[PDB]
Amino acid sequence: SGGGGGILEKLGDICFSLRYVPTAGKLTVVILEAKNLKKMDVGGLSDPYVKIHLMQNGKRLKKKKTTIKKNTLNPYYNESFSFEVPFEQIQKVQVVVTVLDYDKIGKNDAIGKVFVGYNSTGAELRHWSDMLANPRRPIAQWHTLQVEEEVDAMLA
Ligand SMILES: [Sr+2]
Repeated sequence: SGGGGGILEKLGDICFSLRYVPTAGKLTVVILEAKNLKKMDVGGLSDPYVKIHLMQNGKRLKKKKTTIKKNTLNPYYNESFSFEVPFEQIQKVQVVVTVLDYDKIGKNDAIGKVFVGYNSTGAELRHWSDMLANPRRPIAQWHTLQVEEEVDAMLA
């Protein structure tokens, strides 16, 4: 019950898998695809890529990113990333997933973002809980993207 703050924001959706292996402390995130992304380019679509940050207590611990897809609002990635999070630490971290529009000049604008893990809610909490309940199993789920202003206020 709960969450859902991004639902009416019309930014798009992202699908990713989560897998956690407690003995090894291995957390794997596979960025699968995004859909219905907000159009960001004047007279165009978007050039989306995805950033994945591991966070704790407002601190960005590790940063990864996908390749850039050109001229699409429905990119497919299928790109895997892993983090080392020991089992005594896994309930205390966040994984933050941001979709951005690439441009060769200027700060790239976020389309929207979500996070799973500590302090997550709604479908975000559900995905994380499903990961934890099923050691070694990859669990794929869709998430609604939310405006950066709101998500960052929750992360800070
Ligand atoms: Sr662009």
